[PDB]
Amino acid sequence: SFLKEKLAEKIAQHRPRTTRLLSEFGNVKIDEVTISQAIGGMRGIKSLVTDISYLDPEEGIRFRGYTIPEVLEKLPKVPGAEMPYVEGHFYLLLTGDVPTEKEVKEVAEEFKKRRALPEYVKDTLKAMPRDTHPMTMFAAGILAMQRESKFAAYYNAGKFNKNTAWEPMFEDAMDLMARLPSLGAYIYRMKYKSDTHIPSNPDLDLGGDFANMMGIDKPYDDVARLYFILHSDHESGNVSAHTAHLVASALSDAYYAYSAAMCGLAGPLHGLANQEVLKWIQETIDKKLGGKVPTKEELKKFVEETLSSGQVIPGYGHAVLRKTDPRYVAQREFALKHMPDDPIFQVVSMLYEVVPPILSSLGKVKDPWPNVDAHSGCIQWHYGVVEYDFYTVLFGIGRALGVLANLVWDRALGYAIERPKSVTTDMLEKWAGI
Amino acid sequence: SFLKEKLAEKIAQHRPRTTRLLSEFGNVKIDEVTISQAIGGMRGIKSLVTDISYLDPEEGIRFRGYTIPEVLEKLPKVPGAEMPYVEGHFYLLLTGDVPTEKEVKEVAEEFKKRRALPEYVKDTLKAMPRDTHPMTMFAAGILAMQRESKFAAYYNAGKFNKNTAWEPMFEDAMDLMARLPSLGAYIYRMKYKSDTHIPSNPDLDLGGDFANMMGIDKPYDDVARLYFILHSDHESGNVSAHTAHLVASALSDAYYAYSAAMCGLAGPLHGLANQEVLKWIQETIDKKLGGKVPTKEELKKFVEETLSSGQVIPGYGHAVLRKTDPRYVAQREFALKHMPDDPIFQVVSMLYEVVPPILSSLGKVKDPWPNVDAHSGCIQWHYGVVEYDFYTVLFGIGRALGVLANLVWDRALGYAIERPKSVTTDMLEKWAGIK
Amino acid sequence: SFLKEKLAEKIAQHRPRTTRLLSEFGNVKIDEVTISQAIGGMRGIKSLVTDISYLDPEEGIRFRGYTIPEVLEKLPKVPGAEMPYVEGHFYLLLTGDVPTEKEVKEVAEEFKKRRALPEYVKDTLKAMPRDTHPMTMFAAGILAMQRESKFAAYYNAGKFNKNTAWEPMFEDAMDLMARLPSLGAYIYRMKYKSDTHIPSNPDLDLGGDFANMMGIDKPYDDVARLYFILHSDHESGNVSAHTAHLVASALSDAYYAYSAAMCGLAGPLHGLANQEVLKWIQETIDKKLGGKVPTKEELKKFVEETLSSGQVIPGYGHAVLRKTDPRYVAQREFALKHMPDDPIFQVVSMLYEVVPPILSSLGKVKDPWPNVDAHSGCIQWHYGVVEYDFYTVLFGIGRALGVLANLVWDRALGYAIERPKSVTTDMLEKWAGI
Amino acid sequence: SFLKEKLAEKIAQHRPRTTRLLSEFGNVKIDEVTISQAIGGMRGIKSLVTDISYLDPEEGIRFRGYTIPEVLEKLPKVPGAEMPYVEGHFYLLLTGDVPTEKEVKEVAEEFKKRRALPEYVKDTLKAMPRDTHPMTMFAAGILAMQRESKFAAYYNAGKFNKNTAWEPMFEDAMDLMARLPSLGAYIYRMKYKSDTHIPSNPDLDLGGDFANMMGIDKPYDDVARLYFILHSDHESGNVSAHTAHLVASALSDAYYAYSAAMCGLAGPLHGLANQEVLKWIQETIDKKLGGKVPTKEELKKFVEETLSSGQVIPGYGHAVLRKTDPRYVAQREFALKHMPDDPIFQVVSMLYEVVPPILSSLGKVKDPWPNVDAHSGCIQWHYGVVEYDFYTVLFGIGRALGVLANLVWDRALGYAIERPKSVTTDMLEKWAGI
Repeated sequence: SFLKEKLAEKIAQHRPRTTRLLSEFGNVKIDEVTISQAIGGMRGIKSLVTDISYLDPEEGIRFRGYTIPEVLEKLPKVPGAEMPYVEGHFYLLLTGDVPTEKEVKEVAEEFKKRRALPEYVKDTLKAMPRDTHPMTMFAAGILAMQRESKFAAYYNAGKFNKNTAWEPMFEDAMDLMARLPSLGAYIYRMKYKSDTHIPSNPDLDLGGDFANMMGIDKPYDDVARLYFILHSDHESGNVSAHTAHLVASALSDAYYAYSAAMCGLAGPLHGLANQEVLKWIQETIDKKLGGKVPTKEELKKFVEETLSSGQVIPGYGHAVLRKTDPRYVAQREFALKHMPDDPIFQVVSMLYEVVPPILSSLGKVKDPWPNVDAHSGCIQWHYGVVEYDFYTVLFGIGRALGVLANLVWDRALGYAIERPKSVTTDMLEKWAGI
Repeated sequence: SFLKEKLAEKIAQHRPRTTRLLSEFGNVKIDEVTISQAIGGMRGIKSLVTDISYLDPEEGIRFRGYTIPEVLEKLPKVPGAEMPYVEGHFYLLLTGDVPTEKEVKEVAEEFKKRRALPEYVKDTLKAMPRDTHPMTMFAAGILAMQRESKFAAYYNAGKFNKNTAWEPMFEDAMDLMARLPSLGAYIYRMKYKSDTHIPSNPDLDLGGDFANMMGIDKPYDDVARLYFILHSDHESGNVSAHTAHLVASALSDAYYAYSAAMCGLAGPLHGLANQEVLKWIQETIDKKLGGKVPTKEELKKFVEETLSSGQVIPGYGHAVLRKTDPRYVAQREFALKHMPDDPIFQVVSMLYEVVPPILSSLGKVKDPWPNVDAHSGCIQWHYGVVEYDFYTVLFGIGRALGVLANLVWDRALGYAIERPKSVTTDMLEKWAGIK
Repeated sequence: SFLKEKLAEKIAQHRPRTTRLLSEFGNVKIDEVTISQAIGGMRGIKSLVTDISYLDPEEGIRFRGYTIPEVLEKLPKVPGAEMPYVEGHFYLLLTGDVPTEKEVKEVAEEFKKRRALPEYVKDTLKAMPRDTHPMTMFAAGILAMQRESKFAAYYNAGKFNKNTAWEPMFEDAMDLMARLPSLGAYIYRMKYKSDTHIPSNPDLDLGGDFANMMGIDKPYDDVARLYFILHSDHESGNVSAHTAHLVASALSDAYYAYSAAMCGLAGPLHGLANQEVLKWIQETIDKKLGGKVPTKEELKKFVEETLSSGQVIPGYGHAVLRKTDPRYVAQREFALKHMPDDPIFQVVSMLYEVVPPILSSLGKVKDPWPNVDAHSGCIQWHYGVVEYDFYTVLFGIGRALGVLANLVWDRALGYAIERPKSVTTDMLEKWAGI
Repeated sequence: SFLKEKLAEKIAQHRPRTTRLLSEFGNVKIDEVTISQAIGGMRGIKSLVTDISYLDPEEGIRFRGYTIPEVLEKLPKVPGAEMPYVEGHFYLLLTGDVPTEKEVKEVAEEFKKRRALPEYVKDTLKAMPRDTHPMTMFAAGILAMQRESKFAAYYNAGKFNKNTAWEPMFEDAMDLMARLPSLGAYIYRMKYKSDTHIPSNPDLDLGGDFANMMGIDKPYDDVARLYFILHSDHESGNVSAHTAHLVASALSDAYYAYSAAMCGLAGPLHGLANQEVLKWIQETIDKKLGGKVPTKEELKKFVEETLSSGQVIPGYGHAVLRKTDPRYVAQREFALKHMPDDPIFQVVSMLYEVVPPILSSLGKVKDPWPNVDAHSGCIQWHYGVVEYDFYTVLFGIGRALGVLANLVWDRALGYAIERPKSVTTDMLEKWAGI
């Protein structure tokens, strides 16, 4: 395919740069580790390499060098719609190049051929109790499809070649990515919409087909296209991306790797913020603000009182972000265009003005600003995706774009098994001088 | 005494030390990071803290301060058997104390009441195609039981408290550990023994009951006790244990964390060496040494041929170990005792002598010495576990002892979400000074 | 001593006989084929070889040289029961030796460890519609278990060897024979006893444990033991035994072979005469005799009127037998002892007196005597096995004793693929002169 | 225009022929039986009658009087395609007439109506472990559908009439024939193509719809159409057809009968040679000829070394053919047209030149010529059917065309239960004079 040939070019161009870094510059120091960081989840340690995306603490995320506004402007749109083909974003993440219309359409045609869900995935999901969390189902679905792994067949057949290993990884990535929105939709329908299902429409693009199978009309197609691209990657040190990278580093295939990643993304400190903001807003409109959009003043003192209590404002702060999330800003522009009179949005917006001043002064949070999780839910809710637990599956679908692109490159560049060294508490006391 | 009270005691003693390290000695440097290490999978970077086990490059694994000989010496033994209660090593990894007889039997009895598998686990495994890899089934079994997570229930009901979060994690760790041998045995029977199942026997310890459910006579009960204890932990930095830790650090429960771990352990660079060594040894006895135990001399030269011909000796070398793996030694001791005449073992025994000198002379492999995987298979094979892919599942059962003990402690000490920083190739080049 | 080594010795003795017959007397003629016989199902043609049993037209079946009375006399009995260990008859068919008590106890021990039904067999039976006929369920259960075939794995792994092939076959025969009663019982329970199952008792013999699992008290254990022994074999030329031989002659394993055999045994001209007889007797009692035992003379006229109005007496006549079936006589001895006052048995008994005189007089029926099917039903009904369709499944369980012994020997003696030649009607018309 | 009415005409004018042979010429001798034949699987004994096809040792197979060039030439062709309607071939096997366009279309309409696979067949095949061999699955699928048997229901309801019985048998044959390619395809998808399914195209003929559901592009539709016709029958004496005839003879319905047939076709001595040839060629190319299309002389000496070493050349003998299989020749013509330069075909093509002279030179094999199995594999492989075990299922689909047409005729002519006589080894020894 044109995509695969383009990728093989980029790989041949990139490889000598990595080889040279190891050959001539291997011993150059880039960071230190303190006791604090060792106890505190490797916080800040520059110890991972990816070219898929880079998370500036100030400017936010860039995808292959591009800002979010650049991505959304440059990528070919789906004919009729506001937003890019998600396929074209995948193209970008894999190659580094913005695809032409022709190039995106090629990827779109190939996703259509790979989109069908194995019947045994449905069988497995029906055998798991219907009351299982949808992220458990989503991770199980991915894992069961490890049976189809081309990377795994290639290894087990003794065909492993370090120059070539990326190739079956790419095929697995294409297979898995094409299917993840059908898996997610199947889980949504089976749990929440009376277990009635809408057939994949073989003429729609990934995002459009996802909206179709979920059973949500236009413009949910664009909501999803936007959503998937914005969640696509946040460099490789976040828990889900890292988990995939780690597991993949042992030459586990992408089904094992992305299943594992979703076990991490299900974690309350990673995947749950979207819905916890939405809930706290809703619960705030209910109890505090008399059931309507308040005034800037009334809101002002609600936040001030919340903070002095000892309580926190959800969807604000981040472990790496220090300014306004540009993923937040794009969600905001979609809302402003499409649901300006939604009560929940209005509260979201006014939180935008009020909450930052009040805690850059308090100065207690390091990132006194909104992450994307402050804006995602109100848009989902608006279109009737009310099933909070499910929001993380949407994240799961989105994040596969970057993560699976990352696993192809990990393999392209022959990155080694990730295996840091442990130390004991006693050893830490030794170094500290106790 | 009661395991959970004993653990609370240890948690209350341990917590001040961690606090003091962060409060007064935060910024003490313990290591550096180079370009080579960022590219090379964090190799050698000291950036993980666990007290369960510690891997010494020269001396090997120590569990809670103890070497393997000490562990096998001090842990109370199953009446009528060679090896310790697997339950007593769990007690050790959790508490730091060698259990008395009272204490181990309390764990043994508590596991007995937590052994039975949810029936939907069997339903789920049957719905997965039967030609699914055993490790895929093993990870899925674990994952489906996240429906039962007490930690998840605790969190989702709003009860998360930093001081007490370890308690539901403990309950899940006890629930899961108790079941993993039955889940593995289910998978072994369903795939490889015509799908007939031998019920759990509640008068048997974990390891005895494992051999029972697998359908294998004595001394496979001890083979299993020893294997699981040997494979129980290898500090936190190995891929499987690290994956559990990473995932749970986002406050994902143990079912999510341990399923993710087995996704990593299924990897060829992590979980396959046992069966690759064995296949190699069998393929060598056949097509290279005339279906026979060779002479020390012929093997000496066969090895030299293989290396120079551009290949590797499997089950030799390690990322962290730099001398003989004492897990290998404990396996060798078992084999010398119980199968001295087994032809495969003889080659394994002979390789022990021949290979380290040759590898060392070449000065290529930093660990010219064997790891456990060099030894585990001839033992499994001997007793009739011929199903190579299932060896990794034996590994998964064992490795849960330390990983789950570690997750309890991660939550006890409130260890933060693991979130290192990525950098790009362009950034490395900048720092390399080549603009 | 141990069965397999005894079988091995027997095989070593029999081989040179076979080898000599072929090297030296290959061209000796032993029969002809006529147009009548080509059209009429190879009737009477001497074209099969087996030593397990031999059907004598006048004297009936002999098992390994023994009559039925001799078999039931010499075979060791189950301690405290009337009838032999079914395991002991198996030993006899495999080896040609009456086993000692010690030798039968070794086969019984081995059957206890081979008895368990694979869980997927009952998954498959539940997926099949519950309204499926029990012989379809029976053949399917056997066929599913060909996944476990040691002979098939032996072949597939490239280990086929003229000399040793019988060894995997023996292993498969032991595995299958051990399970067949259990498969039968499961079908009985799942279809006709409300789908509640009674577990195997591991201290019971094949026969006793079959009755246990079926849910039927003593003496149905001896009913079974005797039933299975009487149905164990009828030379190799009957449809079911011949089907298994034919199929296995292509080196298909015993599961394929015995499943196909049950496809033949299900046929109305092979497997149904038991139930057809019983239904006929029960209709006869109710309508034609006012629900009451007739007199010898009342029945003699009923028989005559039935015959002379273009109907047959079911359970009399055979394709090969020409005298009273000794298997019928054995059922009768059991019924006389255990249920003499049974009305249905009283009609069966009188029919034995009255019918043969009348059939021989008319001189139309070449075997004016009963076969076993005239008698089996009234015993089964007496003990509450009323589910007519199931009776064939009992036949299947028993016939496997001789058929699986026969397959073991077929491969021991390297019997070639069975492949006769076909002709057309045109060619018969040419043979005949037109 | 109705097949059933035409078949009733053909049965009415055939029945007196059969009657007369029995009435007047029953005693004419057509063959002998020797010790060697009785021991050696009825080898060569003329003991079976069928009119569907006849295997001349020198001409090879004729279908209803016609040669393969004649069938392929005269049967109406599917529009747009190269090959005849498979449905047209079934019409020929049933009636003996080559169908008009109107006639074949009628049959194509009837299969379109009867083609749908029962959902419980899928249920059953899912509950059977996915690692079961596809032929075990194929045989189970057929077996499970005896639930639907018209013939069985007609018998069970007491309607059996020896003049009329061919009629529900025909209905079962049409039903089952229409469905077998959908069963095969389902098995192929669920085992080998990730358990995703391509729906039946109701506008396609049998062969075209098979290729559709398999997921293989034109021209595999013609490959299949040709494959199925070529494999359609090989008279009644081959193991699979014989097994079906035998079981059916006991008035077992076609589902029981064709299930049992596929148990025999699964056998290594009957169903595997396609696989076994193709593998041997592949292995030879790799191991023995350094991975290249060899010269005529390189291969000749390879054959000579293989043959003198006592190892055999697969796909070049037969128990009945004594000359080149015309089935082989039609495969060769197709490949000549459609895949000239295929390396595996090149080797097949050169083998056809080289092997026969060498083979007759030593004069040990009775048939020093190819059978169809020497050619089928390179064609399936060319088109991406690489799953060797599945090739026998293709065989099973094909062979049903002849076997089921035969079972209809068996019942039309009221052919009797097949039940030859067994003898013992002792009895062979007496006759020999030992």
